[PDB]
Amino acid sequence: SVKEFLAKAKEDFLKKWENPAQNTAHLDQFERIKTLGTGSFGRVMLVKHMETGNHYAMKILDKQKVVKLKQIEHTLNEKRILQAVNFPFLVKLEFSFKDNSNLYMVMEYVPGGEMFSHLRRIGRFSEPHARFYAAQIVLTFEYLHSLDLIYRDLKPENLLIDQQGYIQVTDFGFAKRVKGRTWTLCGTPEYLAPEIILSKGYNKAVDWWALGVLIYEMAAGYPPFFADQPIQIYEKIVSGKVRFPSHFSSDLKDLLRNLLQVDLTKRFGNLKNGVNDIKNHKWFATTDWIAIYQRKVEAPFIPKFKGPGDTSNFDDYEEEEIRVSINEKCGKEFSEF
Amino acid sequence: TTYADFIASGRTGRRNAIHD
Ligand SMILES: CCCCCCCC
Repeated sequence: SVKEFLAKAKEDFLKKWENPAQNTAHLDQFERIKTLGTGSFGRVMLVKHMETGNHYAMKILDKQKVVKLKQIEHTLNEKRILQAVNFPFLVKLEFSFKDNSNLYMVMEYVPGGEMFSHLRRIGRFSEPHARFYAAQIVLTFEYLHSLDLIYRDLKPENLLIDQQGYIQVTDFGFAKRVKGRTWTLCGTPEYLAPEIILSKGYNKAVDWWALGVLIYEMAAGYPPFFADQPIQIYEKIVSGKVRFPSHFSSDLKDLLRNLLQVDLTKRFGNLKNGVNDIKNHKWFATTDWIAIYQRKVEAPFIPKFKGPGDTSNFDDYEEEEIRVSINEKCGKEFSEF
Repeated sequence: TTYADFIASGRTGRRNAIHD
C-alpha cells in the first residue's frame, strides 16, 4: 500500500522533473505586502495575486548574489524539484518566473509562522506534541528519499505551521536529486551529520541524523549540540557523545541514540529495513501513520488567525526594494529557470 | 542548567545555513 503510493508518486514526479514548468507568471501580477523572512539565501515576501485575490509567499533571489555565493546549480535544483513534488507536508509552488535581476518562486502562504518562533517562545514541546510533528517529517522524508531527493536543511526555521496545525516544509535551496553519494558542505551547523563535517561523501542518511537533532530540539527546547561558534558545535557533533534531559522518556532516548548514530551501518533510516525501523519504533507506537497523512489527527495547537494577509505569527524584517535592472543579468546561468 | 546555558548563548535566534 505504501509501495503502491510511492510508485504512483514517482511517475507523477518524473513527468514534471523531465518537463519543468517555466515562466508561469509575472511580478506585475502581484502586490508586494511585507517581508516574512530570510531563508538559506534571499528573502520571502507576502504578496497578493490581483487576479484571484489570493495571498502567497514569494521567495526572491538576486541572480548576481546567487552567482557570487556559488549557488547557481543549487538554485536550479530548488526550483526544478519544487515544481515536481506534491505532498501534504511540502509547501506548494504555485508559480515561478524571472526578470532581468531576480528569480521568483511563488509559494502557498502558510500564515501560522515558523515552528522556530513557537518553540522558542513556549520553551519546549511535550513528547506527544514533538511526536506529532516528527511523524510528519518521517513521512515527508519517506516521500522525498523515494524520489532520490535529499533535503539537507531540516530545522524549525524551515517548518511552517498551517491553519490545521500541520507542518509544511519550506526552502529547498540545498535539495538535490542524487542516486548514491554527494559531497557539498551545506546545511546548518547544529543539524550537520558528522560525515558532512568530516568531508566524506554522504547520502540521505544525513536527513535522518537531522531528524534526530530536530526531535531532540523540539522535546528539550535546545539542540543536542550547541555552542557560541560553529567550530565548537562541530567538535561536539564528532565527539560521539550526547546528553539527554532527565525528563526524556526511555523510548525517546533510544530513538535518538539510533538517529544520532555516528556509525552509518547502525543509523536508523540507513539500514536494510529503511524508514520502517523508525516508523515501527516504540516511541511511535501510538502513531497512526495514515491518519497523520490524511490530516485526521487533532493537532497540538492551531495558530491564531486574525484575517487573510495577517503576518503577526511572523517576525518583522527590514523592507528592501525589489529592483529590476534594464539590463539582463546572468541570462545563460539561469536559462532553464 | 543546560537551558540557562542555551538561553545565554549567541545562537538562540534563527540560524543561517552555511556553505564554502
Ligand atoms: C494508504 C496511504 C499510505 C500513505 C503513506 C505515505 C508514505 C509516505
